[PDB]
Amino acid sequence: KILHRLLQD
Amino acid sequence: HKILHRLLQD
Amino acid sequence: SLALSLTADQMVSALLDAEPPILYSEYFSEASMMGLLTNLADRELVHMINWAKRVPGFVDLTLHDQVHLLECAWLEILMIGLVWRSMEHPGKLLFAPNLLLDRNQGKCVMVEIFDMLLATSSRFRMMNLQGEEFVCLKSIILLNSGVYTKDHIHRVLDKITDTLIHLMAKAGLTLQQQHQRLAQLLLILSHIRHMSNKGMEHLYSMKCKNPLSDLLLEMLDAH
Amino acid sequence: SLALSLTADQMVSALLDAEPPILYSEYDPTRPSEASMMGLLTNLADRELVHMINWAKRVPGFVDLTLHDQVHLLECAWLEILMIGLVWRSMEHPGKLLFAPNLLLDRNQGKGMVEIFDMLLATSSRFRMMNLQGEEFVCLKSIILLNSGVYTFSLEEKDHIHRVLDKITDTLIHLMAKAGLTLQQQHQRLAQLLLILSHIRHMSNKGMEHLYSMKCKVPLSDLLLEMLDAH
Ligand SMILES: N#CC(=C(c1ccc(O)cc1)c1ccc(O)cc1)c1ccccc1
Ligand SMILES: N#CC(=C(c1ccc(O)cc1)c1ccc(O)cc1)c1ccccc1
Repeated sequence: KILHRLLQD
Repeated sequence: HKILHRLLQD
Repeated sequence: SLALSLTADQMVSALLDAEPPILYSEYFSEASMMGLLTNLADRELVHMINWAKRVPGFVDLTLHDQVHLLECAWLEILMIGLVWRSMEHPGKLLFAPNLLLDRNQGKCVMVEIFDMLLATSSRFRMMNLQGEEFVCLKSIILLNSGVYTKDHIHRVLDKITDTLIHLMAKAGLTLQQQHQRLAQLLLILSHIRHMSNKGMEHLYSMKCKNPLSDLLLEMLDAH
Repeated sequence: SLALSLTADQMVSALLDAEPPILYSEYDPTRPSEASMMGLLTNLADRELVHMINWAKRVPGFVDLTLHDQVHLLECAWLEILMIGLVWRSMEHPGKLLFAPNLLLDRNQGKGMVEIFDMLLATSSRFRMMNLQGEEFVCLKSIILLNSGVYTFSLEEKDHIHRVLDKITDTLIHLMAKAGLTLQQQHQRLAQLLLILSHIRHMSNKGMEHLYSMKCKVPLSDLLLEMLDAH
């Protein structure tokens, strides 16, 4: 889930 | 016309 | 014009007396449940149309405008009605007094829409929604949902807002609690819109998959 | 937590500084069609999403939520937020939709696409008539983020979200009392603003199923597909 990227960055 | 038309007039 | 001259109390009484009756269904496998809901919604529509004519301001509209607003909000109004009378039955949907359902039987086809409806019912229960507030929300839906697809309608919408606030100041809510509860109520309308749209495309896929009312076919083949 | 301790002015400032930039499209003129336009809108929305995610984190209260909850809220509201952003920057362009500073369109070129264009134009006209303020707008947008998926995801938790929403409501009212509005006008304008969110939901729902239909037919971002296959 690419949405998990950015959201934990 | 629509059935809705006469429902609004009756 | 006459609608804009009402008092808040007169506005409340007008809507309460305008309330459509609670109908019974024809007393579940797939297609049978859909038949019952279709039959029930078909008969409810006849009452809604007359109810709509009792909503202060609605009569002052062009017939084509009345048609459009109802074509837009008919499923919304049905759903908020269902959710309202389902309040005192947690985890259940009271379609009719002789037709109470939980999400279990609604799995034969729909589960997603039931959960959203049950979620709205839980939200009403938690908010302790009053009948006076409910009839205001419903009439707002009728006047707002198709208002962009008009100044008079906006004057009436403002009138119902004043009515809602009047009701809340009556129950002893502080000014802060008044704009907060107002916001909370109107934000649920976004979800009721969302449920209608989801239910609408389900009926659309159901129509060209094959029966339903010729009136219900108006409401679909115009949405 | 902490977000429930902000003053109204601090709330407004937080949202304003959190505002995502206005992006340009890859629109190269001297050459007009369908699919190409949808490709530009897809390319644009793809890059906006990255900014929206980072914007969403700066929204007071959002960070306090579970990772899974953050995902769900964005999955539900991403098109609503994109559209109200589109409508907002299109205000001073009557009859036009300002997708990007170099991409201004009227209902002509966008010809079921037409139905959504008119609804967006109607919303923009409504904002213009209401004379919507930037402080009000950033409130509405952050309300969409927190409200659009609150009834789809003992955890609650969803009580915290409602507490923040109440804070934004107070913020909105604070703004209206500042602009010299009477208490009656404050309630009415508040109601007027939140009723538009219903139509913003409606436009998003309509746009969502339009994107779903062509998915079986234009190419979409790997992030946009992630969003679609989750609604
Ligand atoms: N819940 C629900 C739905 C209703 C419905 C079902 C069949 C129809 O042909 C029309 C409406 C419904 C809602 C309220 C009510 O008082 C009676 C019926 C529904 C609509 C679409 C999809 C799933 C459910
Ligand atoms: N207007 C509009 C739509 C946008 C959109 C287009 C393609 C996509 O793949 C995703 C979104 C859009 C909205 C705002 C914005 O800032 C950028 C793009 C749209 C969506 C669905 C159907 C029709 C148009």
